[PDB]
Amino acid sequence: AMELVNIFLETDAGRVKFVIKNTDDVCASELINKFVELLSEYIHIDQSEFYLVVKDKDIFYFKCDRGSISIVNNEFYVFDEPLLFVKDFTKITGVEFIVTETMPCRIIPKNNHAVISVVTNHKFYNGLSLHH
Repeated sequence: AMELVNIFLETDAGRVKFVIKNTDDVCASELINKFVELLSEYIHIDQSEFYLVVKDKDIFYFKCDRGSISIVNNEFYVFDEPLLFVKDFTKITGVEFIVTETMPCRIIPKNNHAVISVVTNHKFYNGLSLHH
C-alpha cells in the first residue's frame, strides 16, 4: 500500500487520495510510473512540472519534469496537516498540490479542472526547535 501525500483530487464529495495497493513486493521507485499514469487522467504530463511525494511507511520524493522522472533527496517535510478525506465521489473538480519553497509546480490541467495550491513549511525535527 502506497499513497501520494502532496497531491490530491478535489471532488464533489471532498478530498480524495491517490492510492495504490498490492505493492508489498515493490518499492516506491518501482511504481512511480503508475502514479504518473493516474495523474495523467487529470493533467497534461507532457507539459507539467511537479513533484510526487510517496508514503510507504517511509517517505520518498520524486520529480516529474514534462514526463521525465527523477529521484529527489529526502526533504523532511511532515506532510501532516491533519486532512479530511472521502472515499467515494461522482465528479472531479480540481487537483490539489501541496507545494513548498523547494517544490514549486507548473500544471496544465485537463478537462477544465481547477488547480489548487496549498503551502506547507513544516519539517521534522532537525536538531533545533524554535519557540515562535
